[PDB]
Amino acid sequence: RVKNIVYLNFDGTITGAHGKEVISSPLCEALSTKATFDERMRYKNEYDASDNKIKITENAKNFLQDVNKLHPQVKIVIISRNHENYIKALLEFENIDHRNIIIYPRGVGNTIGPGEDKYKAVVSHEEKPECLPGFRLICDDDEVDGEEMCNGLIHTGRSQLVKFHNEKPGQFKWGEYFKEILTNCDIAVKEYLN
Ligand SMILES: [Mg+2]
Repeated sequence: RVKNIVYLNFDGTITGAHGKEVISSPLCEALSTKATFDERMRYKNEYDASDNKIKITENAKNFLQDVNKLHPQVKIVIISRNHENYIKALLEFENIDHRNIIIYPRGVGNTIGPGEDKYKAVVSHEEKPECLPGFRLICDDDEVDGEEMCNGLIHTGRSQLVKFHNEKPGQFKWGEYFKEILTNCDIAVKEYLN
């Protein structure tokens, strides 16, 4: 059973840079085909020397690590037009465990992936048999795409308790959102304490 889900855009939400200025960048293109930990980790040096705007933000890192400790009472879903291997590389560079994070990303080549249609990605996830009504958090730096994810919840009758946050990159209030999870998810907080 999964009752509480956190849906996060990646570029500009977990990182400091809008997707459009990152998707075509040499580093993102290079990492797109790096399908193993060993192949991705060769890029850590280039990542650490990059403009700070493209990195996972300090506060988003701390949020992800903190919410990871609430598994399995809370699950994290990343929905993104970016490449799966770029997302996994950056999580690995910041020493963020992604083994229980679900990633819906770009497709490969001419195949379309689930992260390319955010509305449909949310509907598909909610229709998985293990997913149940409960707490929903949605964060997106693109207000239109955020509303699309909200619309997915509405469409599935999963919009009973939704916190939706849309901020400019670098302005997300991650500590407050953690408090929102704790104040709205009783079994999460009981686990996180004792
Ligand atoms: Mg974005």
